[PDB]
Amino acid sequence: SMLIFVKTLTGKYIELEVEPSDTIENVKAKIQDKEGIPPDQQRLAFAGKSLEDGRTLSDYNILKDSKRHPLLRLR
Amino acid sequence: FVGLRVVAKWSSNGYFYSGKITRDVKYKLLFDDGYECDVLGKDILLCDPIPLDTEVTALSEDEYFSAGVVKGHRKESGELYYSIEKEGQRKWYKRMAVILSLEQGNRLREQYGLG
Repeated sequence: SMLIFVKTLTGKYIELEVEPSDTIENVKAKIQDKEGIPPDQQRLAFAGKSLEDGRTLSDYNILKDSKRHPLLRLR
Repeated sequence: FVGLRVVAKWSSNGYFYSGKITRDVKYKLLFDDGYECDVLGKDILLCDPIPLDTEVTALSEDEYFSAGVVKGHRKESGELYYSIEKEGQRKWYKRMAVILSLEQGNRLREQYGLG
């Protein structure tokens, strides 16, 4: 597992555990599960880069070591 | 405790986030992240600012949270900045970029925990 954070457009922080093999779709589903935001309406970005459907987190070089927890932002 | 600044978690194994007590009911908390929420006093640390040498988690400019140690405080325009050291390097962080892990908050409960 690895910890990531997600900031909503409400400004609220969410915490998720993910695997580097998780796809963007899986993440949006977790956001839906925790916040009730439809996948279809979530535009996830990391450091201003849009995260596209059917890639993994590892495809974007988001996930480093366990000590560093990336903040994804909804836009 | 109303009007007081606080760091508090809202989930059993979550992080502690900075906010304000808006009402005693559990306590009604407005988090600096804008989320409003009634949280147990058990989960509220009444420290403000987070004291020197506390181990915290802070959002770096590269959009990673990671652990560091509070080394200083600065209050400008009413806003609080923390100087936080990470592997020997110090940077300044806005209050809302500094949170506590469950373990990091647990270490403050005895001294600062509400109750």
